[PDB]
Amino acid sequence: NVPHKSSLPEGIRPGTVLAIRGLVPPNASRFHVNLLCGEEQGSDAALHFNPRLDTSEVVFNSKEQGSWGREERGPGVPFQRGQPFEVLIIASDDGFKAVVGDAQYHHFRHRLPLARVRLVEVGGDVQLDSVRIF
Amino acid sequence: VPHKSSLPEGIRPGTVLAIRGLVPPNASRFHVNLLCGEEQGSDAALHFNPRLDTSEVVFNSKEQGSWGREERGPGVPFQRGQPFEVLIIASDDGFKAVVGDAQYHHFRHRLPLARVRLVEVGGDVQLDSVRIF
Ligand SMILES: OC[C@H]1O[C@@H](O[C@H]2[C@H](O)[C@@H](O)[C@@H](O)O[C@@H]2CO)[C@H](O)[C@@H](O)[C@H]1O
Ligand SMILES: OC[C@H]1O[C@@H](O[C@H]2[C@H](O)[C@@H](O)[C@@H](O)O[C@@H]2CO)[C@H](O)[C@@H](O)[C@H]1O
Repeated sequence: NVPHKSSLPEGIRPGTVLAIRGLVPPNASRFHVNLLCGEEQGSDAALHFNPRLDTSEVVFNSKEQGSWGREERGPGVPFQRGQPFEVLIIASDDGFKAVVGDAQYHHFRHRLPLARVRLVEVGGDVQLDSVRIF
Repeated sequence: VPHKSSLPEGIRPGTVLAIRGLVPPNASRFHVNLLCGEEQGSDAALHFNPRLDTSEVVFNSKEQGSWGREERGPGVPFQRGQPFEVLIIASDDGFKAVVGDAQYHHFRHRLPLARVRLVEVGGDVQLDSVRIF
């Protein structure tokens, strides 16, 4: 499927909202939403949001100097193979609120400063209808 | 039916008000208010007022019983008889209105955010959901 990759050249702020609408393919294994601090794929990640249909988990993490931080997991998997979805990733001063299906799903406290974010990447086993930054 | 719900801990940058519903075929106007309290005539940090009758969307505040100076969004992204989805997003700088998953208008803060303690949705509107994230 077609990944999304777009620049946020001045960072993000409390009140930035990433709105993603799409479809999980019926044979999906995993997909990801990354907020990265650079234009490279090994650059630091303020947020790695990784729904894993194969292992029935949604993992949250950060990455700094090529090392992953402590994983967090959301409660259950609010995605389903074959089904459309709406995700909001909402930046506050304290962290990211992941909203799925118009219900608060998980709160991930920041590890990296919002001002360092430079790139949003959405890829893997996912079909995207829209990716918007508000 | 109107929505009125309390925000016990207030709202902060990163608060999102998500409203989904339908503009009735005979609608005149509806409103979304971010209010400082449960009473009649409370200060309003934000009054978001789509006006089907006059083809405008008015934004304003209210302090000491007096409406402030109105701002107007670009066009009216609502239609009688049609469903809509609105996000009202609080930032450090103001409130961002998103309609139909498109950025619509930005209203810079006038009142301190920490005084907002109530959300009200009323007027000519049928609500499917009101959620605060
Ligand atoms: O932490 C995010 C990264 O996890 C990597 O996989 C982990 C896995 O979650 C864990 O349970 C254990 O098996 O170790 C693995 C490697 O640390 C993913 O490979 C990576 O893409 C991120 O999702
Ligand atoms: O500004 C929000 C309030 O406006 C009131 O309407 C005003 C009108 O927009 C203004 O031009 C004024 O001079 O006359 C009207 C009031 O008599 C609405 O009545 C009120 O509901 C708010 O929307």
